[PDB]
Amino acid sequence: KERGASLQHTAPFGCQIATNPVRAMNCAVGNMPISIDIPDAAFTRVVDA
Amino acid sequence: PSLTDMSCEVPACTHSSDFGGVAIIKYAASKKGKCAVHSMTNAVTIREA
Repeated sequence: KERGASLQHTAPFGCQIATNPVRAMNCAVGNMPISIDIPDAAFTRVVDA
Repeated sequence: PSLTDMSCEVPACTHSSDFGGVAIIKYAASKKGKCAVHSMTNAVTIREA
C-alpha cells in the first residue's frame, strides 16, 4: 500500500524499467562508440563515381 | 593523330607502389587513331603504353 512510485516512473534520463529479466532500457545518458570494419567490395572507386 | 586543348586532373592518388593513381586527361583529337603515352619523369610510371 505504501510502495510509492516504481523506477519506470521515477528514473532519471527517461529510463524504461522492466522485469523478467530486470532491465533498464533506453536511458539517454552518455555516448556509445561504434567501430565498423567495411569490406573493400563495399566501396566504389572515385574514378567509377 | 594530333591532340590539342589537353588538360589533366587526378580524381585519386595513393602511393601504394601498385598503380594506385589514376589520371583523367581531356583532349581534342584531330582524328581517330592511336597515340603513345609516356611519362616525362622517372618519378611517375604510367601503366598504359
